[PDB]
Amino acid sequence: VKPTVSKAIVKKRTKRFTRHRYELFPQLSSSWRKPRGEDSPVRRRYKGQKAMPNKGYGSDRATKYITPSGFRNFPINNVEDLYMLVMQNRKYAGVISHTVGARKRKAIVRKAMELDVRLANGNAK
Amino acid sequence: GVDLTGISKKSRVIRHHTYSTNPYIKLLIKLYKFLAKRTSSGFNKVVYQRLIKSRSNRAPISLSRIAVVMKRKAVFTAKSKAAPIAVVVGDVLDDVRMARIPAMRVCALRFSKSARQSIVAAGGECLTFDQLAMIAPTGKNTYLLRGRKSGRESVRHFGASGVPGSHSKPYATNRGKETKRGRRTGRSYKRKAFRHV
Amino acid sequence: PTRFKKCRHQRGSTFCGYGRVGKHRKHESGRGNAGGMHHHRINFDKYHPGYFGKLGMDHYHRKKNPMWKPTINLNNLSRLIAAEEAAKAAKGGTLPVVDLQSSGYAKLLGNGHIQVPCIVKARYVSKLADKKIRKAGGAVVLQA
Amino acid sequence: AKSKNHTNHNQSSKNHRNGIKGPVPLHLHNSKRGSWLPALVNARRVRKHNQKAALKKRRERIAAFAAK
Amino acid sequence: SHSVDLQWVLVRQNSRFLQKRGGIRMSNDPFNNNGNWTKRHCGFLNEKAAVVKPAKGGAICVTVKDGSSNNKPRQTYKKTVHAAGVRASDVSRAVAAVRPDLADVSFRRARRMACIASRTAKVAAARKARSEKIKFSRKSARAKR
Amino acid sequence: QTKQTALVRVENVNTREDATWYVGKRVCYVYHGKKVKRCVRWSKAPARRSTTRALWGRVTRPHGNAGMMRVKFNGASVPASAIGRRIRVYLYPSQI
Amino acid sequence: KRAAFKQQQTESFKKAVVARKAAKAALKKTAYLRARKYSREYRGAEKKLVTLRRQAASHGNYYLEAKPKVAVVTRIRGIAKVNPKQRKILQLLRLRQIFNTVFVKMNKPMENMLRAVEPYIAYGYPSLATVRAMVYKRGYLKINGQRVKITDNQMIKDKYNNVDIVCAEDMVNQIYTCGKHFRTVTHGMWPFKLAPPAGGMRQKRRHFVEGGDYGNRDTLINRFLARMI
Amino acid sequence: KNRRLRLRLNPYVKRETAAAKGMRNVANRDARRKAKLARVTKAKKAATK
RNA sequence: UAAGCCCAAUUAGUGAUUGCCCAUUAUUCCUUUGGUAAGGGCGGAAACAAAGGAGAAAGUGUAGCCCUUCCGAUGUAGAUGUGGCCUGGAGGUUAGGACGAAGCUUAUGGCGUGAGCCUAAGAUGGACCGGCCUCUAGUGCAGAUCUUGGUUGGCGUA
RNA sequence: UGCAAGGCCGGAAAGAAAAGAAUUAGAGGCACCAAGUGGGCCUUCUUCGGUAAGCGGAGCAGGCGAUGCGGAAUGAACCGC
RNA sequence: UGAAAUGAGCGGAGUAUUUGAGCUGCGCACGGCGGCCGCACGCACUGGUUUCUUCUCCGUGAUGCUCCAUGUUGGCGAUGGAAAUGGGGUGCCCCCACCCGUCUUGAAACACGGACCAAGGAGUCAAACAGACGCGCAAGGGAGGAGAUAUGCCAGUACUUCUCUCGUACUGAAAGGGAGAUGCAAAAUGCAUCUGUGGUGUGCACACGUCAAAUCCGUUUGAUUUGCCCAACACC
Ligand SMILES: [K+]
Ligand SMILES: [Mg+2]
Ligand SMILES: [Mg+2]
Ligand SMILES: [Mg+2]
Ligand SMILES: [Mg+2]
Ligand SMILES: [Mg+2]
Ligand SMILES: [Mg+2]
Ligand SMILES: [Mg+2]
Ligand SMILES: [Mg+2]
Ligand SMILES: [Mg+2]
Ligand SMILES: [Mg+2]
Ligand SMILES: [Mg+2]
Ligand SMILES: [Mg+2]
Ligand SMILES: [Mg+2]
Ligand SMILES: [Mg+2]
Ligand SMILES: [Mg+2]
Ligand SMILES: [Mg+2]
Ligand SMILES: [Mg+2]
Ligand SMILES: [Mg+2]
Ligand SMILES: [Mg+2]
Ligand SMILES: [Mg+2]
Ligand code: NA
Repeated sequence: VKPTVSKAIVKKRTKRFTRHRYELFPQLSSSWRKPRGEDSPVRRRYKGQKAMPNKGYGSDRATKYITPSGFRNFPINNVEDLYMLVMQNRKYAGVISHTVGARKRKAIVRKAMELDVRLANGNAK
Repeated sequence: GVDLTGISKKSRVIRHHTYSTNPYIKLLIKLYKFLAKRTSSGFNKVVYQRLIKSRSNRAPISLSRIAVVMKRKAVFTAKSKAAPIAVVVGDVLDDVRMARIPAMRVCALRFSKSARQSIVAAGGECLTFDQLAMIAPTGKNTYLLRGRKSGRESVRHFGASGVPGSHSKPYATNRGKETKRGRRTGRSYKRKAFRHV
Repeated sequence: PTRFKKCRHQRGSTFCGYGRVGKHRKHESGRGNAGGMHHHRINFDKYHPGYFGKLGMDHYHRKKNPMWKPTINLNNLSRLIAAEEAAKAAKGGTLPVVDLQSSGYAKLLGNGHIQVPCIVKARYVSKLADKKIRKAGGAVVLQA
Repeated sequence: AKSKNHTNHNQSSKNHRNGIKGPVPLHLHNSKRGSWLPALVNARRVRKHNQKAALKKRRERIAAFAAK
Repeated sequence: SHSVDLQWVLVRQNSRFLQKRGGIRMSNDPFNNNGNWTKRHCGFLNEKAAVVKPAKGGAICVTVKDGSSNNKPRQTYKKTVHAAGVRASDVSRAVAAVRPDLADVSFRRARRMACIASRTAKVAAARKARSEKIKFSRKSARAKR
Repeated sequence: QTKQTALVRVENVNTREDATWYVGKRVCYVYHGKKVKRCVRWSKAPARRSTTRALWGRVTRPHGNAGMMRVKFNGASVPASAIGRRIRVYLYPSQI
Repeated sequence: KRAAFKQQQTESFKKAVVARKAAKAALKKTAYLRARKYSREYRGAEKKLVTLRRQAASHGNYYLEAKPKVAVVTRIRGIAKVNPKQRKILQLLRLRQIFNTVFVKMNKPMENMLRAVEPYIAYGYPSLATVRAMVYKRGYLKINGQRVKITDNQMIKDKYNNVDIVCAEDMVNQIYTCGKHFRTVTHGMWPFKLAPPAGGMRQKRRHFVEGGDYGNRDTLINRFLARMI
Repeated sequence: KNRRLRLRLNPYVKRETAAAKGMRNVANRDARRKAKLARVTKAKKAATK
């Protein structure tokens, strides 16, 4: 199946917003934390410091959540789950859950190929 | 940049959706939001605004007040015309002090059981808001009514009771406590009953 | 429940709404009602006038049962009459009997206009209540 | 230690934040309490008479409307 | 007694048919032509409903809720077309008899079912040839009685 | 600095009028990499295969009074290792 | 086919289209006549002034020009460090942003208000060309509290609902001659939002008379605004 | 500057532009210059006497 | 023969009144988000299968019903909101797992402004467990001369 | 039948002309419940004490504090924004 | 890239209308000297003329509620140790760029806590009162304790209420009193009636008209009169 066509995906910013000075402390994860220190140069927005996330970075409503292939990822676990995708199959692709085993995956991939339902993580060919 | 000094002062807090969890209140809000958008009636608009309000701000009404105001309107109304439907977005409560009332059509969100019984036994009928939307879709010949809130205990307790000209009740569990210095001339001073505004 | 409280909203704010300058310290005003005349005087005076001092006579060994004296007004008497009885009631006819003390009332007060003429048995009655109920076709009969 | 006692520096700014509200109109809150007592007593007599005249006027209005 | 309005108010946030996965709200209601979670498409909810389904072979089946026996779940749904090679517009008119507001989606679903049946035929034939090339060390045969 | 706009000094172009003449023309920065990667006409003309590479842009406007020109490169900014190196300004798109 | 209500709607909408086309043609004709009348009035007024000046000059006399009635005021400073009185005046002038521009009547109250905020504004007397350029290129209306670009005469006529203001040239004439609807027309417009003067300023901190920019510069405001518009 | 918009707002703009073009005609311009100068000088000399 | 000081210009006694360079400002375009927001549409329009597609919910809030329009958007202390994120248990409802659950590893990509979610691969593991609605709490760490355990440069040094 | 006060019954009201003859990013009112603050400091004019102070104390107003960005090489507060 | 070409620009028709520039008519304005002059091209007659200068007049609703899909010429791409695009990684370049947390008017500070990592680590529970918001019932609401019997699996759920509580009344230190309206009248407990806002001003909806605007001619959207005025506020 071909996905419905949308306009160009812009992706205002591709760099992640990472925590201040996490590169210096092994225990600090890069997950974003808003700096609240009174002297923080990041919080005070000095020119050369890391940027802070805010609403103006939000994606175009029209291209939001669209994967590079052009589908929107819908998680599915079963063969029966494909039937709610069967009608909107140019909009939603299926993602087989990681814990779904190889045997049930064989069945899911066969049925999805038959239904023309795109799978994000199916068989290559 | 544009100088908007205290522009946030002009923003007004208005309820735009209900906090109620009652599904039937939600159905009525659907009906009257449609009626307020698609008709020219001011009655439908005000009914919608009251429907999304908090319970505290939908004060209950007594049957006697309904009867008295319907009587004041009935005189000076041509006896050819039928009496209006009394409408309250709120609760109708029975009144033991008025045994004899006329036949009245009343629409309310809720009736107390004795209020409904008294209204029916007097010859009138109790309406719901969907029946009213059916027979008065723009609220023609209606009497919109509000219950009273100024006699509320919370209203009686509002404000400092020790300032001149105030007659608010204090927050006190013991009525006999707090009857001394500050409330009697012989105990240092008495808070003044009157002050010119 | 714990998930709806400000503590959940404050995780990561360090000061939890109490400020950097003035902290959250232990008892910065004293405990309870300390200083009602010293450094809490304005609060006590403007919100609880009358709180300090003495007034009136003492009554040692106050028993509330000998003082039991509930009241009901004339325009509320219909609360104590059966629904069918209030209709067969009329001035000059056979009237329902209300015995107050068995309904939990000691005194007939007499505010408003009486709705149903009746004979009322009361321990107490105000003068206006007695006159007003006699004008309406009822009566008061004393009881103990 | 020794520190600053008084200043009015930021106070008119604060007072003007929610503005200086203007006075109540004279036709509101015009209580006559405490004014010259003889005039007050006479005016009360006139007010009682005027209330009676209003009641009679409404009664007559009801009768005349019911006539039609 | 209890309207579709009230039932939709009751089941919208929480229902065994609402599949809220990722941030997407789909429906696995059997009488939903779309998989969309809207009051219009809730065939299990609406007083009158119709859904386009596939049948054995290239047939297309229409299941209809006429609202006359909604208190009887075994009689609630009736199979009415079960015909092969019908025009999609014919399915659309069969659906429009009970729900005209479902005409477009049911037409499209009829076309989609036809496409799916032909595609399944092609894929099955290719898979059969591929299978005919392979030894297949094990083969299960269901017991017959 | 704002790297999305490059400044180019062209020989014999010493007034804003000359730089105006060059507005719109195609501009090329030629360099070499380490390996031989895909080029235009890789299949048609295999003698073009080279470590040599070019980055293309266009003159947008003059800069100053003395013949400097502003240049916008296609998609990406020109690398800073090109500072002080040769730039080709061609005579197309032509207006004469 | 289409049911009763659909056919009702199509009949009504066909009548709507016909009536809208007629209304457009009538409004166009009206705007044409009024623009011709205004153009002739402007030319005749200038010619009469020329003749009056020639006759005064030919006998050793003078012709005192009529006092300008309209000023065009543009703010030339940002929103920092403004004292309360100047802040209040600039808010009442609707000059809340730098290079915001308005038209005001040049009478005594407005004159003293302008004097109080002298270092914040640049102002002068607009020519007809300036008023036209601002209305046509930078003209926006307050329609339902929204800033809406003027794009046709129906928007103007619907906004004002007044026989004397139906087209762009009506607004231009009212503004330019300080007509009896000057306040209605200017109040009905969003404040003009201009670009900085191409070519730059001289000195925003000095008066125009001192070699700066913030004074009353008489009719040279038109050069300034031409570079700004 | 845009043509459709300028004509939409001022339907009369075509005639003002026609007048401006007529004014910028070198023959018309030169003839007007001569005539206006002669006429104004005649008016001045008549008034001064 | 300033690249100094005072004065004055803008390509110069030619023929008119913008030399040039830099902002988180101004104007404008595009996208986001929020309104004291402002308007439309929502009674399926008629027909239409494979060898123009799909959607269209009467709606505070979501992947926001959909479309159009305008305006605002920084912020310490602080307040409030969020079909906002996350963790251990409970009532429900739906699933998954020896064809490999939890845990753990990552130049492992995708999605989200973000809290995070999800997939892939383990040449990891060996038995449980995910989603959604509601309920509940000993529910989120970088620092407290913080507690306990382990490690560590100094150092093959004194 | 004059004065004062409260009403009632009517009439007239450029709804405020003209003379520079206002303007408004001009909905007014009314409440309820709470937080943090209650060490300030700088500048402009006006200043009091002090020889003076980057000193001490006040008035008006803008600021920093709580805020970066552009500029004065550098600077919490200056210029611009 | 024509999946609404709204146009002086597209498609049709006509070779004209009319707007300036000219030089001209009658007054009227306008300037001197006090009606005689002039008049610079002012106003009205949309005057006359046209000597020269313009182009002017019609046309397309959505039976589209929304979104997405349509040109031209090369290069590369023909199913592979692939061509592209995006992401990820490392180095380099030119510009940017003081150490976090904290107290403080002010911290990059020669202010204090700061070797690393794991796990652990701080607004809780209870009671009284208030306000907001949700829910039930309402002049009444509600228990609690405890019994009863389904009940002998089941610390739950179902049922009961004699009472108890706080509200329908609050005043006085207490003894003790205790609140409707209208009408007539003026009795130191006055009579009668009772379907009724105690009165006045300001005040939603609705009902009678009345305007102005816009209208697809159905309507609708602002105001206003009069009546009643709900809630509320202010004087009595
Ligand atoms: K919006
Ligand atoms: Mg991202
Ligand atoms: Mg600081
Ligand atoms: Mg404190
Ligand atoms: Mg102090
Ligand atoms: Mg300068
Ligand atoms: Mg200055
Ligand atoms: Mg916006
Ligand atoms: Mg913010
Ligand atoms: Mg904070
Ligand atoms: Mg636990
Ligand atoms: Mg803990
Ligand atoms: Mg921290
Ligand atoms: Mg406070
Ligand atoms: Mg501080
Ligand atoms: Mg600098
Ligand atoms: Mg310290
Ligand atoms: Mg210090
Ligand atoms: Mg610090
Ligand atoms: Mg130091
Ligand atoms: Mg210390
Ligand atoms: Na840790």
